[PDB]
Amino acid sequence: EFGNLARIRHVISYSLSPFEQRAFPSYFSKGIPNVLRRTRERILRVAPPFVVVYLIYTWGNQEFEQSKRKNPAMYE
Amino acid sequence: SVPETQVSILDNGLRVASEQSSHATCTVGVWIDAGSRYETEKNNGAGYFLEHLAFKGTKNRPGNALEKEVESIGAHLNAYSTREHTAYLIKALSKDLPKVVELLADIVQNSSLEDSQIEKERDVILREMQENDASMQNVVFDYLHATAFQGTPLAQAVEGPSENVRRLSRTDLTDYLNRHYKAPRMVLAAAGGVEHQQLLDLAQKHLSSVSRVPCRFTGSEIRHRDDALPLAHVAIAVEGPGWANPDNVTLQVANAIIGLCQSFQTFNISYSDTGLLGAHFVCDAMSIDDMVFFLQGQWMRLCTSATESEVTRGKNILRNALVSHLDGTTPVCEDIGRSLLTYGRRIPLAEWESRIQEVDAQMLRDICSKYFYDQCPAVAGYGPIEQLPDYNRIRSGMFWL
Repeated sequence: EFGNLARIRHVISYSLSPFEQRAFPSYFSKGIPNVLRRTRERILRVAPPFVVVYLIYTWGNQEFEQSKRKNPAMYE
Repeated sequence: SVPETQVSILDNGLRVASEQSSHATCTVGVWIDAGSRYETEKNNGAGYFLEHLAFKGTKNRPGNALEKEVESIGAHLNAYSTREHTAYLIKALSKDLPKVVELLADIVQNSSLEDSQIEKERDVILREMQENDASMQNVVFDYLHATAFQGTPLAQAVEGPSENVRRLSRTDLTDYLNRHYKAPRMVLAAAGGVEHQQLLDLAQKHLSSVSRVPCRFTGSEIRHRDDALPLAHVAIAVEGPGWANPDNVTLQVANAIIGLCQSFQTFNISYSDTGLLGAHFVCDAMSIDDMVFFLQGQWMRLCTSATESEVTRGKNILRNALVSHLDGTTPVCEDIGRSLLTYGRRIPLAEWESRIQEVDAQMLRDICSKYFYDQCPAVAGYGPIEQLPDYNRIRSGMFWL
């Protein structure tokens, strides 16, 4: 429990009371930049698998349709 | 039947106050309305370093010959500095009353700051600070002042940061000396076997040369976690009323009610229309949270439910403690100097007794609800303070559902 969790030394920690600080300081001021900062650092790891899922899904659909398409030579 | 404190004023504005008594030894002091609150972060240790330099010789009495004089009559020489006041006081015999006053005159004006001494006192001050960190409760109360008065001149310590200490020069000191040592901001206080007319004549003879010319409580917390220390010191405070607000007396009675941690002390530190009212406790890590819970309950209790008898206890307790008359000369005068600097007058003990006896339980819980209930505290912890609760738990403990 608390008190026996870990041993740190000389780490001072300042803080403020909730009612003494604005609720969403610079929210959209820096929030947007940060969210955008974040998306950059992760978009190349996340997005291209889902991009090729979209290509495979479309491909499958279209291929399936063509498959269902009647052979011109069929029954002729 | 306590003798009244008689106050006179010179042209300079130096109020010469004295309270005669039978005791044949006296405590003559000079108080000055100058502390770390009047410093502007470029001279943050000027009062402390001048307090070190003030006994190392003057122009008329060069060097240790000065202190040879205060050895010659067997007198004792003391000085202290707070965030708002500076005091230079001498305990001596009655018959040595003139020369002592003359000595005090040199200490406030005509003082000499030797460059040689400046380096020696810098090493003294630097080293002491380098070892001052040892005193935890001083570290915790400095942390409490810093986090409670963030961005104001009341956050900065009396000693100042080592930085300034190293970076200080005679001229700077000279400034602080020539700026914050004005005659209207000075009280010559005497207690014990002194005559007021003789002391007034001595103040007219010497010391007649002294030249004549808000704060915001940031409720927050500072925690210095260092797990190698054996014990933890935690101080929790709220904003105090100030010197001139009479409900201080009622708050003192509340402190007398409180009086689980190895050491539990309540404080009501007052500055000019501000202050810190709270509790400091020093405890083992594995008890800290329980202490806090205990402490908050008491406070809340007083604000919520307080009986008549305990109030009487506090009234009486405060009474005896407030009793300072003939407690000691040093105390007596200290009270004269602080009373003339803060209230502008010496409040007699009969007025204190009247303000104590008008306090009942209803106005005590009203004033405690005004100052303790649903208030944002300042928290300062030092030591193994991991189990010390964070700000939401303390803030939620500042009220009851």
